[PDB]
Amino acid sequence: FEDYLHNVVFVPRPS
Amino acid sequence: CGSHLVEALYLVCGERGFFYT
Amino acid sequence: DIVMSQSPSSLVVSVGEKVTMSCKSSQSLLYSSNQKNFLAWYQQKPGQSPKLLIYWASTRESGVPDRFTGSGSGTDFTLTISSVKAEDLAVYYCQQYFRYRTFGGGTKLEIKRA
Amino acid sequence: GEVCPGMDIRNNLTRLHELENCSVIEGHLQILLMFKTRPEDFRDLSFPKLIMITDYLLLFRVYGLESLKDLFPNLTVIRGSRLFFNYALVIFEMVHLKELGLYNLMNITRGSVRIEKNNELCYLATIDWSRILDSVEDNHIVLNKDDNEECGDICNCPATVINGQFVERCWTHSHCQKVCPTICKSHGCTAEGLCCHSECLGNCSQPDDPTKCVACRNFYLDGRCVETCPPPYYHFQDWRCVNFSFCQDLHHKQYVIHNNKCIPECPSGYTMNSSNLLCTPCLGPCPK
Amino acid sequence: QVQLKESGPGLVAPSQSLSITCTVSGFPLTAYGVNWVRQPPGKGLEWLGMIWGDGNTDYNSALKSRLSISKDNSKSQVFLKMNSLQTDDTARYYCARDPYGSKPMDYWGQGTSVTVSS
Amino acid sequence: GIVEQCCTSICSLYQLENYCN
Ligand SMILES: *[C@@H]1O[C@H](CO)[C@@H](O[C@@H]2O[C@H](CO)[C@@H](O[C@@H]3O[C@H](CO)[C@@H](O)[C@H](O[C@H]4O[C@H](CO)[C@@H](O)[C@H](O)[C@@H]4O)[C@@H]3O)[C@H](O)[C@H]2NC(C)=O)[C@H](O)[C@H]1NC(C)=O
Ligand SMILES: *[C@@H]1O[C@H](CO[C@@H]2O[C@@H](C)[C@@H](O)[C@@H](O)[C@@H]2O)[C@@H](O[C@@H]2O[C@H](CO)[C@@H](O[C@@H]3O[C@H](CO)[C@@H](O)[C@H](O)[C@@H]3O)[C@H](O)[C@H]2NC(C)=O)[C@H](O)[C@H]1NC(C)=O
Ligand SMILES: *[C@@H]1O[C@H](CO)[C@@H](O)[C@H](O)[C@H]1NC(C)=O
Ligand SMILES: *[C@@H]1O[C@H](CO)[C@@H](O)[C@H](O)[C@H]1NC(C)=O
Ligand SMILES: *[C@@H]1O[C@H](CO)[C@@H](O)[C@H](O)[C@H]1NC(C)=O
Repeated sequence: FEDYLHNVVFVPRPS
Repeated sequence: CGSHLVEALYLVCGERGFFYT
Repeated sequence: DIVMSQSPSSLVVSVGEKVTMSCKSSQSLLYSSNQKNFLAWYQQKPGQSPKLLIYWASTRESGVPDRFTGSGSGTDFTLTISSVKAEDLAVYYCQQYFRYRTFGGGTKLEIKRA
Repeated sequence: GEVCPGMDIRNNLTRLHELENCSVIEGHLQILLMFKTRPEDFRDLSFPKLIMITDYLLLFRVYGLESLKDLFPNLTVIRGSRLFFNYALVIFEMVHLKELGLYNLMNITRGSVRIEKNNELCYLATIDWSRILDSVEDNHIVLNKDDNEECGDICNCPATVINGQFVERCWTHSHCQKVCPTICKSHGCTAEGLCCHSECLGNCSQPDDPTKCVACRNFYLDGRCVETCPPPYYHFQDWRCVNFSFCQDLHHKQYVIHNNKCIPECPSGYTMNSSNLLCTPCLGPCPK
Repeated sequence: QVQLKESGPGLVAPSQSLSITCTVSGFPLTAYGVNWVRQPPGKGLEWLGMIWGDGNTDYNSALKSRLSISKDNSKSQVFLKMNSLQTDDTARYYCARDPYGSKPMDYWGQGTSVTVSS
Repeated sequence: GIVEQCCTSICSLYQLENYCN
């Protein structure tokens, strides 16, 4: 689930 | 890359901090 | 404004018999969000203040004999007394609490004996 | 106290003080990615006002934090209205955490618990989660210090049966897990074992009073715990009653009315009638 | 220890107003509603109006909004006022609690008898 | 996603910057 976590949790650049 | 990615990201941001909205 | 109407206006029964009285509302009292009917039944022994017996059309208030049973949904409702006791003598009212609160005309219960 | 919105605290502790005057977090609480924090930064830090989170609690990579007993001493319910991948409670890569210590946590309505990869984490085998979650089947509690067998857990406490043996129930060396008689269900009880009112959830300041609940089983309105929101009020965030005007104010910068609920968006088969925020069904296919 | 009691004037001259104070105890007026119901001698119940916890009110339109319901939370008192009574307003007036989102009118006052005459 | 950018893939030290500030 770390897999899922990493995406929601790590917000990319505004652009 | 798993847990290391969290660590790899810290290497990178550091003082500047992470991002959120 | 919701209008309530009850029948009979009155009736007589002897001790031990089952009794049913009805209530009608000009609008549906069945709440979407929970599938509950916003109707209540009150019992008023003469000279006394009224008492809540049933709410949500079927939920019995604590301390209310199992003899009292509320039925019906939407616009048509009934109150049942499953073996009348001497002290069940009283006027029964239905109230809607869906929009504002309104009481029906009530039904008078008399007891038969020689 | 206040209803605060969902929060997302990262990097620095500065923003954490935004929770200081708060009873309910209407949304989630995520505290994460604090790499330079140390135990001294948490020695003097407490949010005793927090009683409930409507969505989920997530703690990930918060360095120097050893226990949550001082941080969230009064957190009683996590409702789980929205979840973090089926979980209402997530403790992940919390290096330094030695115990949970959420000694007031009585109920997790909805989701499950994921406590994974916490080097140092003990006081897990001492918790009876069956008192807190309906489903422990979906819990995922692995790769903690607790797995090795050599957590010197030390607890008077209401030992219960989990496998085929009775095991003590405590959160820390100084806090037992509260257990209420089975007849109290999830309503909670007083210290003397007297059930809280049926509209309460987890705990109350006085028994048999729906205005004395620590949290509500169903909905909250005008100081009281109620079974449903009566008209003219709407069910909001699956925990409180609000009036049309409130739902409208939200919408006008995007909330709609549907089945006596004030909700984020119209469900499938419906579109929003503009003049009264009301979801109406579609004459033919829905707009796209 | 839920209690409600009406303090009425007993007599009202035709065209005068009716003022009744309902004093409650055992609960807070901030968390419950209070309704008024009347019963003409030997007749049924008529719901008059109610005041919600927040002070918002609902009135029976049949009263031609001659009716006012106000309250004082700190003094646990609810005030009914009705303009220009006539003989047909002769009835026993009750204040009754209602726990709105949970129950219907649970707990009735004994009622106060009102006679409209000279 | 970062998972998709550096696990089911490989991250250029810039790609990996992005998520900071
Ligand atoms: C913790 O406290 C709760 C009381 O708040 C306690 O009881 C459980 O309450 C929940 C919420 O009411 C119950 O779950 C529901 O059960 C019905 C019955 O089939 C379902 O239809 C419900 O589904 C709807 O609602 C969901 C949540 O909003 C939606 O996600 C879903 O899409 C549906 O619309 C819902 O699952 C639950 O049944 C009770 N449980 C019991 C045993 O009564 C709970 O027991 C307490 N925990 C512990 C361990 O004591
Ligand atoms: C619809 O609801 C709004 C919002 O009210 C708030 O949320 C509700 C869900 C309830 O929990 C309310 O208790 C809560 O206030 C109502 O607005 C509020 O109205 C009350 C008066 O009825 C205002 O209270 C006053 O507050 C000031 C201090 O700010 C005091 O001086 C007064 O003595 C009194 O206590 C409250 O401020 C006001 N809030 C806002 C943000 O407007 C609103 O009345 C209601 N709308 C309708 C049309 O009924
Ligand atoms: C962290 O907090 C300091 C104040 O103590 C502030 O100046 C700084 O901008 C914060 N860091 C970030 C990246 O927001
Ligand atoms: C909390 O309330 C006090 C009231 O005096 C206020 O000074 C403080 O700024 C508030 N904190 C937040 C985060 O709003
Ligand atoms: C329950 O709530 C009461 C009243 O707020 C409080 O004294 C007590 O510490 C709470 N928790 C337990 C475990 O009783």
